[PDB]
Amino acid sequence: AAKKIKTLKLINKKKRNDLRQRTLRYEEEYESERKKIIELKREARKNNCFYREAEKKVVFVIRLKGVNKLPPKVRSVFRLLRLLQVHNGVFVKVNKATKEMLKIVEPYVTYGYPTLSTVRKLLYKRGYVRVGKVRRYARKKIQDNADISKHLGKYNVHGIEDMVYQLYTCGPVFKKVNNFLWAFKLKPPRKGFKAKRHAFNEPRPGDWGNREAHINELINRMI
Amino acid sequence: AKSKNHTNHNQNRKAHKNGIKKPKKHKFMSRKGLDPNFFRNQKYCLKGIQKKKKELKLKAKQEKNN
Amino acid sequence: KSRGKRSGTRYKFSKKFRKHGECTANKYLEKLNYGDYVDIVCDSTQQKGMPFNYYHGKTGKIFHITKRGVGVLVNKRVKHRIEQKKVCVRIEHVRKSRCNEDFLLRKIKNAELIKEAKLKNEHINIKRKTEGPKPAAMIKVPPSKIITIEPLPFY
Amino acid sequence: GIALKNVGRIKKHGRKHLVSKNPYLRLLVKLYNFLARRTNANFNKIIAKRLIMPKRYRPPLSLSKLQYHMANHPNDIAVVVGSITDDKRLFSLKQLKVCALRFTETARKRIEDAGGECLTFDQLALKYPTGKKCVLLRGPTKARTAEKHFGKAPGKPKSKARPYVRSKGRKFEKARGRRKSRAYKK
Amino acid sequence: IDNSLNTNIHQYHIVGRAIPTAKDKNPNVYRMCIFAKNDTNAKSRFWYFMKKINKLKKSNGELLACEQIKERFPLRVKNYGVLLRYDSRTGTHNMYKEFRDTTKEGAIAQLYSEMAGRHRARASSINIIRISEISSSLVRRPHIKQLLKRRLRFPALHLPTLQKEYRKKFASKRPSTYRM
Amino acid sequence: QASLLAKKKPCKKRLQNKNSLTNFAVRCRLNPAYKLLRSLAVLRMRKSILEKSKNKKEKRVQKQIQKKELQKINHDYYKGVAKAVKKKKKREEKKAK
Amino acid sequence: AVKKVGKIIKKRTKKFTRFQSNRFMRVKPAWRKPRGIDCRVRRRYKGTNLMPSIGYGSNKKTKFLLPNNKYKYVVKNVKEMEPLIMNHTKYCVQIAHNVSSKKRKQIIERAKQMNVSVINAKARL
RNA sequence: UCUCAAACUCCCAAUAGGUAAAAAGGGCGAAAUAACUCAAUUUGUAUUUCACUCAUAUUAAAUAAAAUAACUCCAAGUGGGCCAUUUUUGGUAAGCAGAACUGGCGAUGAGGGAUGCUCCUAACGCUUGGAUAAGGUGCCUAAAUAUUCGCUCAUGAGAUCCCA
RNA sequence: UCAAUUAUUUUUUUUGCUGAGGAAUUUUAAAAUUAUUUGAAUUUUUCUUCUUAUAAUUUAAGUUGUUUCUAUACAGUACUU
Repeated sequence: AAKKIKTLKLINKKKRNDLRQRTLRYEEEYESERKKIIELKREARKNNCFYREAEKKVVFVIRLKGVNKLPPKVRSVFRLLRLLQVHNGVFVKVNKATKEMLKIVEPYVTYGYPTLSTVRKLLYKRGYVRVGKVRRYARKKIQDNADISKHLGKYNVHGIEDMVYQLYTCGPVFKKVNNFLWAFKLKPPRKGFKAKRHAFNEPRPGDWGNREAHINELINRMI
Repeated sequence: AKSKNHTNHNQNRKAHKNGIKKPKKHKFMSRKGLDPNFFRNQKYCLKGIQKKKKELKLKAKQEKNN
Repeated sequence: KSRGKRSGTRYKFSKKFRKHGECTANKYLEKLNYGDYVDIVCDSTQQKGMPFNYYHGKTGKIFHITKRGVGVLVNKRVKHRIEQKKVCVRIEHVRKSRCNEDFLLRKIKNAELIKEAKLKNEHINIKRKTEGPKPAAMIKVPPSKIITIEPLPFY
Repeated sequence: GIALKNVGRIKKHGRKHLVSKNPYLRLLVKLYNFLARRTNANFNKIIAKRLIMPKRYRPPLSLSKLQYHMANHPNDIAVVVGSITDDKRLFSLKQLKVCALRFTETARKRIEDAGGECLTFDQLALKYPTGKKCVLLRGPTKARTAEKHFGKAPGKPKSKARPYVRSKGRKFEKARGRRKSRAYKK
Repeated sequence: IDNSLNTNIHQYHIVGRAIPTAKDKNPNVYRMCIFAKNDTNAKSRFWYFMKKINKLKKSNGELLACEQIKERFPLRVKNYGVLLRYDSRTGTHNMYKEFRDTTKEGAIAQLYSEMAGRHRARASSINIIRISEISSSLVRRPHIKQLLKRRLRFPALHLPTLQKEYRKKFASKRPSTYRM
Repeated sequence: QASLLAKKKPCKKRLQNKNSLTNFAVRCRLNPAYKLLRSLAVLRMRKSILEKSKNKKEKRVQKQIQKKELQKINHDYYKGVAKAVKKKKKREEKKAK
Repeated sequence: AVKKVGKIIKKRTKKFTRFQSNRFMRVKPAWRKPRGIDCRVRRRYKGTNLMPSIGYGSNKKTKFLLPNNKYKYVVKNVKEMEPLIMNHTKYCVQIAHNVSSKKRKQIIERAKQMNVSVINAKARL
């Protein structure tokens, strides 16, 4: 037994050290990407040419609409998407297939691109995670690492910071990490919406569909 | 007395409730009506192979026994 | 009122413009093995072995072959349940399917690619790409070639 | 609100604890549940689950059938979650080691005479903790006569369900609707 | 800055092109300026124009560049002339109006307000075709000509208005419209 | 008894959750690197105005070339719009007569 | 509203009333669930005879506990008080309604010696 | 050359529908077995037995409170229905007659629509605090006699989906 | 003068409501913080970082404390209902 307690402490120390070095490497990566984008845009300005940034790869989708009176396909898509209760949020991996499914539920959902600060804040302050045995999960607020060091130990992406890193720019271990989080139960916005009645692009007050960048401002109000 | 004579309404809604059921997808199935000639030939083949296999197994067992 | 065998088949079973006249001779040669996938496409240059309306445009496994007949396992939606139905047709209407061939081609291509990769011990994502988002890029447009636009006045 | 299948309440099926009020059986389920909960062995859980089962599901087992099952490893102990019944078809028996719930009187006499061993479940647990070198068996289950009236309905094509009749002679349910001669066939 | 007098109409320069294919190696590149309540809205309006004028949709094309324009000298006056296409209840009309303002953005905000007031045009129903700053000698509408006079001055004659602090429910005597 | 697997221990009684952003201990416990990053941020922050105040002039001066180049890009953008207005005007003028 | 006292929260007071017992004499006052094709009460109309339901229930770690802070036990004989010496701090005796005054006195006296609270103490003297 | 067609058709969308996406399998080989096949004891078939070997450390495309699944039994009540959008046939039309898809209502409260079985919001254990929706913010009536630019005088103004 | 808006961050002025639980061996272990102690690092530091050892503590590991009052009462007009 005495060796086992000692050994456990060594494992605990190694994990914290390991996570720290990965964290630092991630932090270095983020700034490098951000700076490079600025430099590239300036380079494009300098010559005659345009740089274009990637399509954003992830999308945070917020549901907008009640349980009642929903078309049957739309209800099915919602179930797959994983937004049930009416203000639920989830990250979705942009592809072709996901985007089409998203298109079907479009008048019922706002969505957009996170930015790093938004992900970090949301994951700490409102992240819940699925703790229990297979398909009987039970909802636990994240709180500390030993929970996620269990499930994502195999995939080597344990550490809550590490979860932020995988999500923010789509890492290889995406499907598990997204699945593993419980759907975000969100609080309403401080200054309210404008109209669940219409699209954001309709020139009226209105909210549904793609909001690209501006989703973060909305998330910040309603966190 | 004049009373509405049809509608498919609500039937679909009932139907999806227990889901649209699938067949049970068995690997083998009865060959009863399927081609006389070919299947009788097969019955002979199975008997032949089985007889050879049985004779070999018996031979191993009796030989092992001594 | 009535609902007899060829009911409501007018345009469906009729041939397209310039496609009248007997089933081509070559078409009898096509190979059918057990468990091959097969479409059921009606004709009407042949009369024997013509299938009922529903099995038009459906596709299934071949489970039984006779002198000129082909048994086809077809799924039919009956209210709350799909059930399997054995449609006996004659060869003129049964057509060798292509949906299977996509998968089969993929298997062959994958096998070669995998064998080479594994030999080099170069780890590989053989599974289908399934088109991702567009990656970032840098694009030269000549500043003299660009055109600028406005919405048109009405007439 | 929210939308979930059965509003988020999971539905398990089958038994939940024994119905039987018999003290000995209550003692046995307590014991095996304890063995199940502590050990990780699948043997303990299955024995516990089968032990709870209702009267129709655990069948009586013939000695002859048991001998056929034990034949290729006759060193070891058969456990049978039912009652074992005797047979007059079976000529002789080669000293088996059997745990069963209940023994027919003649069978116990025969097994003992043959030099075999009759174990109760308490004894099986005590001697063997994880079912080590054991063989779980159970008898013909669907073969019960009642089940022959189940399945795709009697008189719906090909289906082999038994009808129900007052008596099985020629004037009872054997004319119109069961042959070519008198309306439709079976 | 005062939020109450704030507006959110900006100008965005958008550049886009068709996705390249075997048929089109180098496509015709399109740029436009579009007056919008945000950048996404700007994009959407640009896409609608792409569908209406050229042969393109969002799905088979790509954005080359998106950038905000903002006025160079926002505190000196300009006379902006605008030409619109709008739809009425009967049908469709072209029309030309002039606006005195401080930026293009201000001009469009007033114009939307005007079109709603005089013509019942909803934002959906307005299409901007060309807005440009016009010289004082070339002005065509009388109310703008009057402003452009040499020594503009006039008396104030608008009613008082004031903070919640003083807008109380009881007063010593009748206040005066007059002012000095 | 010998056969039985060792005793397992029951799930944990629910405390108040502790804030994952503003409780310093909790945050550090979650993220080990956070202490270093905060301290770095404080260390940068500490630095008084004199260095910044001299430097601002340098920042502006080295931006000048960029400023000219950018002025040209927007200048070109405007010219293109004016040209489009003239081209449409000729077209309309032709159409009218 | 909620009726807190110390460790004892009870959510609801005003004993639930059978609908219509206000305005017909025959209708008994103690509760009944309305059935009815359409009737207000089953249908949960605003401001009318709010139906009881289980979620109102007292907390499970304080379920039956008197403001005495001790569980009530009914006693009709001194022999029956033989257990409750070992729980004198947590159960309180009530002397049963039937019990005659001579016996009742004896029960009160035994309880006092045993150091257990007696709730209907002054009864029948 | 002017204009046309539920029961006309060179051509012809969207939506809806089907099949496809690998391990009880598939590969490429060998060897067996048969009264079948073929000219063919090896010409195939099909089965069977042996070999060799196919992705799997994200799972032979995604995504999934995807096994709360299958399946069996025994039995209930029900088999008068009705309304909205959209599609729609009869009828001058009808809060009329008849259909199609979906959602409701029925069996369903609560908040809003002044008022209302069906409209909008939203579906309900008991509570405390928070922040909103739908909708409002002169008073009745909780929020603005808010800000900002227009238009509007009516000797029967005008004022909120369904909806009067 | 030094904007405005994103970006990444770091605080602060008042303050509303809440306090389940009660750990005979996961109320620990670790985190954090303090006074020491050893070696590195680098933005070079009076909140510099890590990690070496020792003590303590709470930001950990769901509210505790002081003072009144009821009251020096015996049921009162307070308090329950």
